[PDB]
Amino acid sequence: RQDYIAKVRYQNDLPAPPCPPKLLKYEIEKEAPQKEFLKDS
Amino acid sequence: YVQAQKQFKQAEDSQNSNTLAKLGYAQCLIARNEVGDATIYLEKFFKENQDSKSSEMMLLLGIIYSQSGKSYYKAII
Repeated sequence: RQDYIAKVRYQNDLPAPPCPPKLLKYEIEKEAPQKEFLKDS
Repeated sequence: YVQAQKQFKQAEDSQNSNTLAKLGYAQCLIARNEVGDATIYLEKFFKENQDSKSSEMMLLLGIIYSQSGKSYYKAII
């Protein structure tokens, strides 16, 4: 079958990991400062 | 903490209108690391007193629910 030459290849390649910048937990995200803050007089 | 919590309970039994005594009772429950008991007590107080304008109680509920995580919508409210 001498016709137009064309290749079909579906692209489902997984991308590289993004490695985004990491958030910093607040002081109120730790249990001991929470205990200090809630027990305030 | 035990003595203060008992005194808060006696104050609550004497006069139920003392909101400060109940909030101090919840604070003493937090002091004795009784997170679940304090959460149940706070939910009971909120459901009995939905019209009360206890801002610090709602702030403490939001912090507790954020620590729990699953109740994030109640924390937002």
